[PDB]
Amino acid sequence: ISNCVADYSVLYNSASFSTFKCYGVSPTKLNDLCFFNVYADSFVIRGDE
Amino acid sequence: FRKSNLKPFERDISTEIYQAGSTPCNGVEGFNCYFPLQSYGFQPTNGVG
Amino acid sequence: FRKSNLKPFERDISTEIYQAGSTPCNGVEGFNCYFPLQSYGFQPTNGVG
Amino acid sequence: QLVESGGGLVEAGGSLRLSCVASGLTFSDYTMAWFRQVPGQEREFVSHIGWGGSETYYADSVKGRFTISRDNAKNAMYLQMNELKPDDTAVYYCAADRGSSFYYVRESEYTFWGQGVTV
Amino acid sequence: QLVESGGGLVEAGGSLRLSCVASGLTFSDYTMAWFRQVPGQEREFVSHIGWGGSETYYADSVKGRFTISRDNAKNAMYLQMNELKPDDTAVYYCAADRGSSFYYVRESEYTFWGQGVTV
Repeated sequence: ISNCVADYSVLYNSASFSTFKCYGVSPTKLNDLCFFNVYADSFVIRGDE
Repeated sequence: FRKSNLKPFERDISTEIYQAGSTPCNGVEGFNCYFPLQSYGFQPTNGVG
Repeated sequence: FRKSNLKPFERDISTEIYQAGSTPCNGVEGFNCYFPLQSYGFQPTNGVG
Repeated sequence: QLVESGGGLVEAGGSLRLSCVASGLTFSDYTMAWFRQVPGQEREFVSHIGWGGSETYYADSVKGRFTISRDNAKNAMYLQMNELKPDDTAVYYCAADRGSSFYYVRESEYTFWGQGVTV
Repeated sequence: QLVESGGGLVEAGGSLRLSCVASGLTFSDYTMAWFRQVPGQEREFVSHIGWGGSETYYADSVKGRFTISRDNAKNAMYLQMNELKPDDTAVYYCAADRGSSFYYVRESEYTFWGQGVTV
């Protein structure tokens, strides 16, 4: 993901997520600091893993 | 799923619901609560291994 | 099945036949030779986990 | 895994200090929380602290009363009470996790859990 | 895992000594073997040694010629040749396992395998 406005509000109001965990950064202070690229890695696994 | 490694020559037939997280299950089999007795996918078309 | 642990942010789509023992397989998928791409048993009647 | 200290009978208005010590975690890249247990009812959330202590939240029924803090020099964090109402007498549970979650109120978002404080 | 030594060009009738050193095994509760590799053909079995060396077997085409031995003081065993026919020039592979098998001739019954000796 590159060359766009990185709004995270969609990930905030959406209460159907079973897990939203953040590492190294705050789950809410993401909009303040920004970088070159955003990578989205999407796949399907089982709940046990 | 099991809390501790089995002592040699010990059989455990208990089918209690496993608590993987921190919320006790009390036998509900839901989120973060699993049934340890997994079945086997045995079909003639499987590979040798 | 894989020889070595995956380096972070590395994808391995190779479907080579795994050699678990000491006899090289050369792509036969027989005894002590396995196909690493295991499928998932996804059915609606599964438990939550 | 998570050994905790503190707790006891209080004078219903004084102050108390609770601690939770990690014995097998680095404690420098982990985020903890405080949860409350009441018999006959579900598990309640009270307090939460992020890495270092620069981003902390508190419950709506406890905001403004209790203070949270952490210190890496001993692999432990300190929770201090200031009101101790005769309604908050309950069972105290110390949680921890590698990261911080948006659904930080959910109990399922804390893989690690400690022992219990005196009811 | 299994580092082995020995091998080279021979005078076609002299003697040679081969060794296989275990670097990450206790070697006191493990059983090894010797297998032979020829290009264009399958893997062949030659020699086998049990715990200590009190129960050793040899191939029907090699019986009476080569001697096997082991010693735990250095985590290695010694294979010594006495004939070295111009037909046995092949690739040497050192195997090992926790136990000894009735189907000790089968290559699949040796989970651990070493490096190769010069052809």
